[PDB]
Amino acid sequence: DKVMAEIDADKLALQESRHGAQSRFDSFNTLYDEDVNAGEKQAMDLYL
Amino acid sequence: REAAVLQKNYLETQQAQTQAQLAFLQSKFSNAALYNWLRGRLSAIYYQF
Repeated sequence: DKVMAEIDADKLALQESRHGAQSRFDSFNTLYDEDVNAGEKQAMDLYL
Repeated sequence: REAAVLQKNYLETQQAQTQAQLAFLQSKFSNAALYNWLRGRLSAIYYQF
């Protein structure tokens, strides 16, 4: 029974690893979706 | 950790069971002391016979 409970708690540890990998993926994905920012394109306009 | 505590309880159970087998072999009627007496007495009888 305690062996099976150890398997359960290890599953919870891997799920909380997956949550952090998902947060990184969503954050770098929304960073990659915008090429430049509004102010960054504004600065390009100003240099031009 | 709780699994290891259960393992230690299991080993202490095995220790008490080994001691129970030992106490049974010490306290049984057909123990080694009866056979010591029995072959010494029968050895004396056997030489005289």
